[PDB]
Amino acid sequence: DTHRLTRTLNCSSIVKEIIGKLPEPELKTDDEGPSLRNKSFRRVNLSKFVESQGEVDPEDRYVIKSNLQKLNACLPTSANDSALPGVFIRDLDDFRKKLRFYMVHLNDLETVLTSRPPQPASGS
Repeated sequence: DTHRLTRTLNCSSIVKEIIGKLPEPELKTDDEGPSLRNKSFRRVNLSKFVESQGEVDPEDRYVIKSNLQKLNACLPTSANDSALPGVFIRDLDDFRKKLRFYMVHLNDLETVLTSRPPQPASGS
Protein backbone atom coordinates (compact mmCIF):
# COMPACT_ATOMS: atom_id res chain seq x y z
CA ASP A 1 0.00 0.00 0.00
CA THR A 2 2.83 2.49 0.82
CA HIS A 3 4.73 1.57 -2.41
CA ARG A 4 4.44 2.34 -6.17
CA LEU A 5 0.80 2.64 -7.38
CA THR A 6 1.01 -0.10 -10.09
CA ARG A 7 3.58 0.30 -12.93
CA THR A 8 5.73 3.43 -13.47
CA LEU A 9 9.49 3.93 -12.73
CA ASN A 10 10.36 3.40 -9.03
CA CYS A 11 13.27 0.91 -9.36
CA SER A 12 16.12 3.32 -8.38
CA SER A 13 15.91 2.61 -4.61
CA ILE A 14 15.95 -1.16 -5.41
CA VAL A 15 19.43 -0.81 -6.99
CA LYS A 16 20.71 1.33 -4.07
CA GLU A 17 19.41 -1.40 -1.70
CA ILE A 18 21.34 -4.18 -3.51
CA ILE A 19 24.43 -1.90 -3.35
CA GLY A 20 23.97 -1.65 0.45
CA LYS A 21 23.11 -5.40 0.68
CA LEU A 22 26.27 -6.54 -1.15
CA PRO A 23 29.46 -5.27 0.57
CA GLU A 24 32.98 -5.17 -0.98
CA PRO A 25 34.52 -8.62 -0.32
CA GLU A 26 37.96 -9.53 -1.80
CA LEU A 27 39.21 -12.88 -0.32
CA LYS A 28 40.77 -14.17 -3.62
CA THR A 29 38.67 -13.78 -6.80
CA ASP A 30 38.48 -11.61 -9.98
CA ASP A 31 36.14 -8.76 -11.11
CA GLU A 32 32.85 -10.16 -12.56
CA GLY A 33 31.37 -11.51 -15.86
CA PRO A 34 33.75 -10.49 -18.69
CA SER A 35 31.50 -11.50 -21.63
CA LEU A 36 28.47 -10.65 -19.41
CA ARG A 37 29.81 -7.07 -18.86
CA ASN A 38 28.08 -6.02 -22.17
CA LYS A 39 27.16 -2.29 -22.32
CA SER A 40 23.38 -2.65 -22.98
CA PHE A 41 22.92 -6.44 -22.42
CA ARG A 42 24.68 -6.62 -18.97
CA ARG A 43 21.34 -6.77 -17.02
CA VAL A 44 20.34 -10.06 -18.75
CA ASN A 45 23.97 -11.30 -18.52
CA LEU A 46 24.12 -10.60 -14.74
CA SER A 47 20.76 -12.36 -14.17
CA LYS A 48 22.10 -15.51 -15.90
CA PHE A 49 25.42 -15.24 -14.01
CA VAL A 50 23.64 -14.99 -10.62
CA GLU A 51 21.61 -18.17 -11.33
CA SER A 52 24.82 -20.16 -12.16
CA GLN A 53 27.01 -18.51 -9.46
CA GLY A 54 24.58 -19.84 -6.78
CA GLU A 55 26.32 -23.22 -7.47
CA VAL A 56 29.71 -22.01 -6.02
CA ASP A 57 28.30 -21.17 -2.55
CA PRO A 58 24.93 -21.15 -0.75
CA GLU A 59 25.09 -17.29 -0.58
CA ASP A 60 22.72 -17.00 -3.60
CA ARG A 61 19.95 -17.84 -1.07
CA TYR A 62 19.47 -14.01 -0.65
CA VAL A 63 16.49 -14.25 -3.20
CA ILE A 64 17.04 -10.71 -4.59
CA LYS A 65 17.40 -11.53 -8.35
CA SER A 66 13.59 -11.05 -8.45
CA ASN A 67 14.13 -7.39 -7.43
CA LEU A 68 16.69 -7.03 -10.28
CA GLN A 69 14.09 -8.53 -12.66
CA LYS A 70 11.79 -5.72 -11.43
CA LEU A 71 14.62 -3.20 -12.11
CA ASN A 72 14.71 -4.38 -15.76
CA ALA A 73 10.90 -3.98 -15.71
CA CYS A 74 11.44 -0.32 -14.65
CA LEU A 75 14.57 0.30 -16.81
CA PRO A 76 14.58 -0.99 -20.40
CA THR A 77 17.53 -3.39 -20.85
CA SER A 78 15.93 -6.80 -21.59
CA ALA A 79 18.20 -7.56 -24.58
CA ASN A 80 18.29 -11.38 -24.19
CA ASP A 81 20.34 -11.69 -27.45
CA SER A 82 23.75 -11.91 -25.68
CA ALA A 83 23.24 -14.25 -22.66
CA LEU A 84 26.27 -16.61 -22.69
CA PRO A 85 28.53 -18.09 -19.98
CA GLY A 86 32.14 -16.85 -19.51
CA VAL A 87 34.12 -17.35 -16.28
CA PHE A 88 33.10 -18.51 -12.76
CA ILE A 89 34.07 -16.67 -9.54
CA ARG A 90 34.80 -18.54 -6.26
CA ASP A 91 32.87 -16.20 -3.89
CA LEU A 92 29.35 -14.98 -4.83
CA ASP A 93 29.55 -11.82 -2.82
CA ASP A 94 32.74 -10.79 -4.69
CA PHE A 95 30.88 -11.17 -8.01
CA ARG A 96 27.79 -9.37 -6.58
CA LYS A 97 29.93 -6.40 -5.46
CA LYS A 98 31.38 -5.99 -8.97
CA LEU A 99 28.01 -6.78 -10.66
CA ARG A 100 26.15 -4.25 -8.45
CA PHE A 101 28.66 -1.53 -9.43
CA TYR A 102 28.62 -2.52 -13.14
CA MET A 103 24.78 -2.78 -13.28
CA VAL A 104 24.50 0.77 -11.84
CA HIS A 105 27.46 2.05 -13.93
CA LEU A 106 25.30 1.32 -17.08
CA ASN A 107 24.73 5.13 -17.40
CA ASP A 108 22.36 6.96 -14.96
CA LEU A 109 18.51 6.84 -15.27
CA GLU A 110 17.46 6.71 -18.99
CA THR A 111 19.39 4.89 -21.80
CA VAL A 112 22.69 2.89 -21.65
CA LEU A 113 24.49 4.35 -24.71
CA THR A 114 23.67 7.02 -27.36
CA SER A 115 22.42 6.14 -30.89
CA ARG A 116 21.33 7.69 -34.24
CA PRO A 117 17.79 8.70 -35.29
CA PRO A 118 16.09 6.44 -37.88
CA GLN A 119 14.30 7.70 -41.06
CA PRO A 120 10.74 6.33 -40.60
CA ALA A 121 9.97 5.81 -36.86
CA SER A 122 10.91 8.50 -34.27
CA GLY A 123 13.05 7.56 -31.19
CA SER A 124 13.31 4.06 -29.62
